[PDB]
Order: sequence, then structure tokens, then C-alpha cells
Amino acid sequence: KRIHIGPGRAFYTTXP
Amino acid sequence: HHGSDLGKKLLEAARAGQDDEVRILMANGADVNANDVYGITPLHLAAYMGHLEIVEVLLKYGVDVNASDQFGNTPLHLAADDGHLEIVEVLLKHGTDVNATDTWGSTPLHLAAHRGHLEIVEVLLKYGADVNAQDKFGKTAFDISIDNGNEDLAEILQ
Amino acid sequence: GSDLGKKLLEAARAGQDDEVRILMANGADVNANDVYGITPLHLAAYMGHLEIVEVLLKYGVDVNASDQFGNTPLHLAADDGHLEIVEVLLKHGTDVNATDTWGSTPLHLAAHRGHLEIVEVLLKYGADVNAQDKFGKTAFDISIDNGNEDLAEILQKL
Repeated sequence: KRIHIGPGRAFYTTXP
Repeated sequence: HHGSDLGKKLLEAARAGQDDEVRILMANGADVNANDVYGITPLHLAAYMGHLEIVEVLLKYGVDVNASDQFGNTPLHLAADDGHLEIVEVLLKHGTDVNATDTWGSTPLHLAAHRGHLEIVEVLLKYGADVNAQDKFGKTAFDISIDNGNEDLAEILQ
Repeated sequence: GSDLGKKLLEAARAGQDDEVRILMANGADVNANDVYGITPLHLAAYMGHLEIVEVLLKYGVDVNASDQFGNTPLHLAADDGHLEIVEVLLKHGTDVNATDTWGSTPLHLAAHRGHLEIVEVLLKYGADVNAQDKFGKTAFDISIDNGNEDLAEILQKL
């Protein structure tokens, strides 16, 4: 998953 | 007697989109509102990742649909942002706050506006989204649509 | 500026160790953080990226960096069960008894999750078995509340 701007989105972003 | 780490396994299964695993974990007593250090729950993860079958499983076990993580994200924010219309529809039908604000002051309508999800904006408006709400950058959903030159979206928001 | 900070947070999240080294050479702040005080080391610990942790250490990262909620990277690694990261953080002097905003030390979190091998290493590096969180709970109390008899046996002797 691609990173997106937003609150804490890094923690929701893994793999593709 | 030796502990049960099912909460972590549910979070992992929801994030990975393992539909059958989620069912099995819930059928065996897994905490539907399990969370990690940042308050992120299986429903948050399913909502952001677009795993509709998992969302529905958690709804069978009385999940907190309005749970906020440490960043002010609700499941509706996350599904609206990443463009998961079907999840947005379901959450709204199950009583999720349509005008909840995250730590940036964004309502789900703001997030759908930023990403150009027209259908999601429409259903949010149908369920009473507040077109006057300003995030903490001072922007309404209409302002975001103009900043992004999205004519279709600006038309929807008048 | 903080453009490199954003880039370094993402390289740490993704486990791109070469990109971390490149960004440090570009002048990235090894302790860059987002608006929640979350640093590249936080993300590497959360994601289980042992190699990123090692690289940041060589570039002088602060292993006691605390986010808006009082989490150090040791909290994150201990809550998620990342033994190797817990060990390297302790070996580089991280505060084993650091407390988040609810008074939880890493020992508390590891106890909550039933991570026996992380409890062992935390104790080995001087974890405070008598420390109470803001609910009045020690790690031993948590293990009693959870019915984890293995964990209680370890802690009760102390």
C-alpha cells in the first residue's frame, strides 16, 4: 500500500 | 491459564484481509474491539484497507463503529479517505457519526473531497454531512474541491 | 528542510535501509517527527524493521524519543512482541522504565499482551516490577487480572 498524507496513516500502510 | 493472544491475531487478520481467519477468531472469543498501542482496531484497518466482508463480520459481533484511534481516526474517516464506498454506506447505516473530526479537524466529507470520491461525498451529504465545517486549515469541503480544481465535486457541493 | 524528515519517516516505515542512509547524508534529522512526535525509530519499531533500528542507531538516533502519548520505541516494540528490537534498544541504553501518559512502562504493555520472552528481557535490563500505572496496576497485577499463570509465576517470585 502506498503512503498517503493524513493522521497516523503510516501505521495503516504496509506492503504494497 | 496461559493467556490468549487473539486480539493481536485479529488485528493482523483484518489488516491482511484474511476473511475466513477473522470469522474463526471471532467465533472463538477474540475481542472485537482489540486495539494496538495507538488505539487502532480491526475495524479501522478493515475500513482503510477496503475489506468489506471483514467489516460485516465485526458488525455481527457488536463492534464499536465510532471508535477513535490516538490520531482521531474513525472507521468512517478511513473508508471515506481511501474511497471504499460500500464500507461508507454500511457504516453510515450502523450509526457512525457523520461529522466526526480527526486531529486535523477533517470530517469524512473533507477527506472524500480531498481524494475526489464523488459517490462517497454524495452519500455523506445524504446522511447529513456538514458542508460548513472547516478543518484546522480553515477549509470547507467546497474549499478543497476548488483548491483541487475538481469541477464535478464543486458542482456537488454547490 | 522537514521535506527530508517526511522522506525519512517513510523510508523507515517501508524498511528501505539504503534510503535511510542516503537521507541522513542529505541532512535529514535522525530524530525527525510528525505532528504527533512520532519519529522514524517509532515507525521502525512498530513495523518490526530490525535493520532500520540498527542503521538509525549508527546515525545517532535518540532511543528515548517520546511521542505525544508518551510512547518510546521500546513501548511499541514491547507491545507488539518484537524481541530483537526490544533487545537492541535496551542494549543502547533506552529507559527500560519509561512511562507513557497512563503510567505504563514497557513491562506493563508486555504483561498486557502476554509476551513472556519480552518480560524476561525487560526484567533482565532492570524493569521495575513494583511500578504502578495510573490505574494502580503492576505487571503482576495485570497477569492476575488476565489469568496468565505463566506470567504471574515469573513475576510473583519478584
